[PDB]
Amino acid sequence: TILPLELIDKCIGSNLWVIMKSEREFAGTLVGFNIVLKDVTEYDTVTGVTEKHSEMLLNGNGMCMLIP
Amino acid sequence: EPLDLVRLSLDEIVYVKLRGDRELNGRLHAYDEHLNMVLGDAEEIVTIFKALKTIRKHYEMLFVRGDSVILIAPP
Amino acid sequence: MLFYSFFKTLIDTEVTVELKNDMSIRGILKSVDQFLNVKLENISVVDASKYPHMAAVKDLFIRGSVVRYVHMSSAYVDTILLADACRRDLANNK
Amino acid sequence: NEFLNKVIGKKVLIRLSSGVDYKGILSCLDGYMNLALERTEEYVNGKKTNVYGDAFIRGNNVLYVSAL
Amino acid sequence: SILYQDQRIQATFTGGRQITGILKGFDQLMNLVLDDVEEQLRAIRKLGLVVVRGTTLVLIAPMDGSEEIPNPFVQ
Amino acid sequence: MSLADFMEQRVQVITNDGRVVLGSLKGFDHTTNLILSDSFERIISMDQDMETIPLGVYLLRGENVAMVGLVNEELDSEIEWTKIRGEAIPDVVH
Amino acid sequence: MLPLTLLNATQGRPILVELKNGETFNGHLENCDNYMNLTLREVIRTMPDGDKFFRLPECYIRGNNIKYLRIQDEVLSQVAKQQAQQRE
RNA sequence: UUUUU
Repeated sequence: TILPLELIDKCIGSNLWVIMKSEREFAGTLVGFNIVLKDVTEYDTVTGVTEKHSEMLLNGNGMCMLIP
Repeated sequence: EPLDLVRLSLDEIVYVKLRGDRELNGRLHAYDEHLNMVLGDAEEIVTIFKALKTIRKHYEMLFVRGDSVILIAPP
Repeated sequence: MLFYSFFKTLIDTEVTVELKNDMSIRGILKSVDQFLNVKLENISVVDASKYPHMAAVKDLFIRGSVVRYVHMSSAYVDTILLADACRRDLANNK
Repeated sequence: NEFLNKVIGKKVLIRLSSGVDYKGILSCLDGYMNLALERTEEYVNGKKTNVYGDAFIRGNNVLYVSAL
Repeated sequence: SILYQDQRIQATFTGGRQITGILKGFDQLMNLVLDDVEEQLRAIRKLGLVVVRGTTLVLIAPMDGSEEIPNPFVQ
Repeated sequence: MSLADFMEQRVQVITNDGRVVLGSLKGFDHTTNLILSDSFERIISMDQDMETIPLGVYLLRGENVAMVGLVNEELDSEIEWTKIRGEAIPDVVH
Repeated sequence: MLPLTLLNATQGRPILVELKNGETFNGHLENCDNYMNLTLREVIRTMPDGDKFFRLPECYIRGNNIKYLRIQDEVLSQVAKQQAQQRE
């Protein structure tokens, strides 16, 4: 089997892609855990507007999926 | 500690921005940890959709449920 | 318990509850609970021609999570005692 | 959550899920991500619309706080 | 938990997103770890191995035996 | 709850998706889940006459309940709901 | 009658479930918990516009997404009788 | 995982 929290813990220090239930994404390198991400680019998947941020605390209530 | 900011506004006039393009200006007489509030001598501004119009109403006394509240600031 | 206690004091007085579906309902407050569920008696829906659905309802329960405002006349509200109760509430839970 | 010490007292971006952004010096943050800011500027569609001298933001609306 | 290991299931989330994938692990928060997951868009894209957050699931059903059918009910 | 006052009586539920369903209140709990028996929904419109859909026993999840009204049978008997027109009840938006 | 006693008493019998997204599920309720999470067996799922239909051998529905449930009248009758037997 | 969204 596989353990979810062990999986994200495998991702500390790695690039993580987080996709919310709304059609929004963030892709960056994971700092810690609501998550803190480093050098993340946020992707609006409908309007196509993308913006980058050096470091951010991203609220966990709206995240759907985590992808190493 | 964030709530200490609104603690300092007790019996003073506040601006409240609410979900649904609504705004209130009133005198904060009470609140709790959800930001349920009672505002006295309140004015409500509703913005209707560039906006098509705004509707202002006055309330002598008005309880506002905290889960619609977006932000609270000085006027 | 602060706003629940207050609402208990407005019982038997007239309030208007505006809901998150933009309906407003006027009536005599008869009950309120810890969740701020509220019971109004002899309601009349504010815009009754938009909404005749409640033409046969006199006693009405409104769920606390669907209230936007409850607004009421200042005549049955003491705002200093309310403010003092609040200061004492946030002192207690501190 | 060493992000906080690194960020408290400096300018931050709060993006609410609604899409409105607020930038200002961050006074305070709490477990539910309620914020206090010190001179908040509001941005809608990216345009400045209002400036508030201090702001409490209820954390349920915050999608993220990004560093400056 | 009212609930497939290594069998393929479909899952749908609040907000509408809907994915498929083979269940390779889970825990009691109903976190799922599913691989070769692909979400069907509102056409598909494939996300590789994703951990799904248990708080966002609405529906989990097995894929084997789920099928499109014509109207089975009375007119 | 205040809902104990409505037990075993005709009740009219307004739901968060704007629907109106009537029935005998057979039970409730602290999240406002409800059992209605012999229930039916009313679809009031502006363009077309009122529709009545039979629903039987109806368990409603409290998350979706906005209001529960007590139906006054005399007042409701006085109303000819067939020829009634009105606007759609809006959805609750949180 | 508590709503969860009725739901728990309808385990093993048909049930119709409608979710917030407007889909409905017709099936046998084999089980539920106090959150209102459900597992159903032999289900017909109908999409919101009544447009498209799927048959599911079994299914799990998280309770926080349910709008309402429809239950046979005899289940409610059986439970009322059982509660009226438990008093004496 | 239903009332502080």
